[PDB]
Amino acid sequence: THSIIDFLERPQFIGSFLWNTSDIENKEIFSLKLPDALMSPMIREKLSGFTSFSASTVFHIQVNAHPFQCGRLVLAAVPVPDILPLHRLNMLSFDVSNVITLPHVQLDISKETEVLLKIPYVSPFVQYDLVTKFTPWAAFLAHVYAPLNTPSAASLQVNVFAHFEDIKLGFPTSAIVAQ
Amino acid sequence: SKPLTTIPPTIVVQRPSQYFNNADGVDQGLPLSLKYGNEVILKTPFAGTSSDEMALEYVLKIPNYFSRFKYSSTSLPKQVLWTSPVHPQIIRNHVTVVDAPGQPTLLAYATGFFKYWRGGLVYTFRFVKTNYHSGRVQITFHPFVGYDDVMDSDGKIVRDEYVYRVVVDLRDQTEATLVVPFTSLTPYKVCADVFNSANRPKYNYEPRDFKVYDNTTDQFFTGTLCVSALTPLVSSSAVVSSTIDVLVEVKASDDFEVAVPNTPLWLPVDSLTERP
Amino acid sequence: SKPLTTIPPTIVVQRPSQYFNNADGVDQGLPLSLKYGNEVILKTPFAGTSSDEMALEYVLKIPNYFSRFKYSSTSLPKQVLWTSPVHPQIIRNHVTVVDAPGQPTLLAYATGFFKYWRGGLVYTFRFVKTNYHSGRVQITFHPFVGYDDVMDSDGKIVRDEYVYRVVVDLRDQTEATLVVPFTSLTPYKVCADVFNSANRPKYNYEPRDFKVYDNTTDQFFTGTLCVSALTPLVSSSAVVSSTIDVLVEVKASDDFEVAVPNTPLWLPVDSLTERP
Amino acid sequence: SKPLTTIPPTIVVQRPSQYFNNADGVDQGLPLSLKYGNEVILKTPFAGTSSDEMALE
Amino acid sequence: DEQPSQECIGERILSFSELIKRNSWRYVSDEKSLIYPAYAFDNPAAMYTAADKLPVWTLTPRSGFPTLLTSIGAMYAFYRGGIRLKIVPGVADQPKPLVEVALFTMQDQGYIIKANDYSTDFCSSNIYENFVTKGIAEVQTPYYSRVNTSVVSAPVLYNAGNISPLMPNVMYKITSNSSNILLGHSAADDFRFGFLLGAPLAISATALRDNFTGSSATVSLPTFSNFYLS
Amino acid sequence: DEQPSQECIGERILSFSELIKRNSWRYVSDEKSLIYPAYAFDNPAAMYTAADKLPVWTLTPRSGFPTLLTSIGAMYAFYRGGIRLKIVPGVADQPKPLVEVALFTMQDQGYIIKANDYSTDFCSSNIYENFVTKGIAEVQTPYYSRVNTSVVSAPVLYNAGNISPLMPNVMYKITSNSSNILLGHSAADDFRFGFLLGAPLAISATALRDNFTGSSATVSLPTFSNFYLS
Repeated sequence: THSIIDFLERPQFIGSFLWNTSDIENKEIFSLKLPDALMSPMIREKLSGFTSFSASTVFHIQVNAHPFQCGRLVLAAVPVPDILPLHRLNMLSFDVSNVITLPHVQLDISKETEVLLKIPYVSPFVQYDLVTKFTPWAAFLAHVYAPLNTPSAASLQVNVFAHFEDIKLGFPTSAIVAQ
Repeated sequence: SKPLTTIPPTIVVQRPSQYFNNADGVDQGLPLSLKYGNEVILKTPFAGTSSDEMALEYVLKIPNYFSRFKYSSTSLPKQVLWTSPVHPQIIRNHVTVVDAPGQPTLLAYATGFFKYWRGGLVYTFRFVKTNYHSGRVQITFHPFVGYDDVMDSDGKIVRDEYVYRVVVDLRDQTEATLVVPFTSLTPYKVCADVFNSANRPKYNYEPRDFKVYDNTTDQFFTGTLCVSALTPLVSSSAVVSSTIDVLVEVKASDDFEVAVPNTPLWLPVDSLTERP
Repeated sequence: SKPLTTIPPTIVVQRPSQYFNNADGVDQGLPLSLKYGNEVILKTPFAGTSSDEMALEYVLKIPNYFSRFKYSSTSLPKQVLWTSPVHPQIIRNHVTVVDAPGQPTLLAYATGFFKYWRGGLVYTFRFVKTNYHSGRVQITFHPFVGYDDVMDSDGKIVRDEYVYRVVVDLRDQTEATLVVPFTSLTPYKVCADVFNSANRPKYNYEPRDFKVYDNTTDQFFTGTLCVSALTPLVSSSAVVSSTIDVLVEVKASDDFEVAVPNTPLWLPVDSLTERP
Repeated sequence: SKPLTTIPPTIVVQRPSQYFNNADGVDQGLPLSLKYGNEVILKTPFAGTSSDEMALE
Repeated sequence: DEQPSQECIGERILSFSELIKRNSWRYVSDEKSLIYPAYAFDNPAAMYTAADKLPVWTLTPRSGFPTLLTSIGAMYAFYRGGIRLKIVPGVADQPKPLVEVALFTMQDQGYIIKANDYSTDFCSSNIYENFVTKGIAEVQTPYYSRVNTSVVSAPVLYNAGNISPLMPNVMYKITSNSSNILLGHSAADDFRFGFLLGAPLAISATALRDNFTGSSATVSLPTFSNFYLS
Repeated sequence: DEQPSQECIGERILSFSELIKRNSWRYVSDEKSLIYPAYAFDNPAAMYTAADKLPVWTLTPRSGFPTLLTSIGAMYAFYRGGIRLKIVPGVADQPKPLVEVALFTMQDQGYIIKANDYSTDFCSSNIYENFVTKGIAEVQTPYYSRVNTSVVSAPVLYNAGNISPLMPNVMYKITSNSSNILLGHSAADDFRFGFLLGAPLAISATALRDNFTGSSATVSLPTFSNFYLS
């Protein structure tokens, strides 16, 4: 039998992202906001009729390098991006070391074809306000740790897959899912 | 003998007034009665009652009549008849003068002594009618939405599909009551205050309007409670009025709580008048 | 009755503020809440974690990426590839401007709140490479010696014979970690501070340089950690880059300790900019 | 409730510095260390000796 | 669930009984020697207007401004028990730092504020507190009533004097050496209110700063700030 | 081995929780009557330069200078619990030695420093301390938050006023009779920080005495010495 949760637990393809030889230390490959990045029509449909929701969030990153390409990524998490004191948000774009301090996981394309990270719901609000849309509760970001090192210049696709877990829904309502 | 003290020194604190702001603690006052102890017994019962009359539980559960409306032959399927934002700062109009703030209800007056509130509210509708009236009405609560947004441009209710619905047959039932849950992403909402309509340093303070729920209002109220009609109030105009009054009272639920007492929102007076 | 006190006199002490500078003791403040007691429960878990996040043990063991380097076809037997003085005040360059002090690493920032430190450090090297690279590298720690003095005039390592040596085959291993002991004739070393390059009362404060270990530097760091090559990084230039990056992270060991908290070495800000 | 104190009054003595001249007693100083308690252990032996070197004997 | 109250507030409050033990300010005086009517619980009379160049609100206190105590009391019909009294000085008069509060019971005297004239009221209950050493004066007042149940803001009458049964027939005589003095009160331990009636006649407080008639906001309240700075 | 710590230091410290109960100074004011935003945890904005005849560093505080508290807090995203507050006087005003700290909650008021204007905020939590007798004013502040988890240096907004959920919707009203006053704070007993992020944006402190551009070092900090001598 099927249920709402089953859908939010469904793992979606979120994006393919370019990473090429020229990209340098701490070069941001992406910066995706929770829940925004997952808010596909599929989800929106099923979340319709509910004031809000909270969940942990699973992130699979996929990178099909071939044997002669070596390189290294970070995937890290950061909370409540929208309202973090700027200096923080900056420190991240400034220096990869201020990402390495975070909740993160490293990926070495030569060894690993993939890696995951799970992120709990963390916020002053108990759920993501689906009508006010008040502050996405976190964001994943993938800065380059050690740049893609082929002999001659080339580029690589970083795929992202993701779903929710440990889901919790708010009281139901005639209010509409924030655009 | 007169021996040297061996009593070691303790560190001390100079305060002019302790627990001044506190319900706890030991007041360090001087008493005026001859007997330092002089206290008086807690006489029971008192003022005819043994129930605690100073208990919030007691007070906020006192019914506040706060609103009425009409249901009639006119009224049409899905026609909204009545709305209210769900929050404790329910107000009335002074008789003597016509200020913007208005006269608080008991509830409002009381809650007014605190900043934070939470809990559910007991709303009660009475349909002053005879048996020869017949019609249905649905009471519906829409969390996270203001009273403009519950009805489309025609004053018809929107997306009733998606919520707690409470059908009322008037052939049978003349009265109805319900509890609205607290529903918030915050543990506590704020006791709504009047807001400045003017621009500083001009001050014209007016009661807030919860036509819409968004992050200018959202932390003063949970949402909007609405009463939509289903059938016109069909009756024999031959012998009964084809329109009736519907009275609405509110009190607090059990789970109701307030906190952060401070400067109140309301201020009491012995008389109110126009200036010459 | 109103009898004469028999309560003997105690000696007292007048202090304006006790434990002001202290984590111990009973604060003698007045509370603002109505309830003198008002405290709030230690909610667990908090911010997703039940681990203590304010523990030094927790914080200093957070990995600080602080340095990289290159290993290549160029590189030669005994050629030093990389050095660092072993101490906690590891720093970076601000992006916005180019001051001398620089942006502290987390570690540095934290340790910065104390004068004294001691303990061992966990250094971690990652060799971003493929399998088709092959080569060896020796990591070596030289206590009581600065980073100029570990290499002769040719940048070849000196007297490696005499110390802990850590060979790394790259055919096999892509990563490597180790702990450097604290090693000092003092129980505690000092958290390195910037020093005045100019002469008083001219002040140009610059980060210290631990090129050499002698009794101007000796009590800020234990010695120098060095990574010498053994073989060139032989690879098929035909299909792979003949040079690779090597990343170095550091965190504190278990035995790590700091003390004597005071005016910090580092000072935090909401933004940094050039003057018009 | 906020009851009236029944704690009787004690007589007190104002001294600026007690035991100032004394090896006895409790010094009433403020400590500078973060830890009010901060004391250090009597390390033995000390300066090569366990004999008390500060003893008149 | 009492979780929120422990996770966020750190306290949890259940009866106004708790609240009215918090001392709030009532009234100010310029009199070194003052007769105050302790168990006066009235509040000011208010005046509103919309006309240009007029102060919007205006307040005529008969016996003082709303304390928590009175503000609450307005809801109820009756009271019993005793009260506390707190006093603050304009002037810490080094050589005459003292305050007398005394029990005042003159039968004919009227139950509203008035400056001390009597020089002949020997041998009364006198408490003394030292303004210099202990910043504030703190006091407790027995119910000392002729009856077991008194009335909220009993209509005093011209020669109800000080023997009306509907209150405790007792006042404060306050003799200081600060020109200006600030009075406040909370309820005592044994105090209780009775017979809830409804909301009292009231108006927004935050609104008292209205000045949309151009004529600026005049009406102020007895707070510390307002007192200490003159 | 915990020998060294006992042989040399005499203490041994394990969590910043310990440290942030030490009171550090935050900000100074000239206002007898001030509105301070307790749970402001921002730090100054900084400016560096190398050009001749210019002060090297310069600091613009929005709500104060770095306390231990904030300095630490910078590392974390969230906080909860209450705080302490210490206050020092320029002037021990013998005849008006008092200080009021009061709980300030006006809804519309903005969550940043401003001088007291309101004369109409009766019946609030008021603590009093005597500057003459007890040199310093000492205070404790309930978390009193609308939520269980608040945010480090939440971006306040023009009319975020004093009802932002991302903080405790509470400020201090401080009414003294010292012209100049020095504020400091440590964390309360129940206070805790959350979600470590990394190092915050920071610069050497010892470096703030740089003057190699000839133009002398201007930027000073709120310490006792700097305050008491003016």
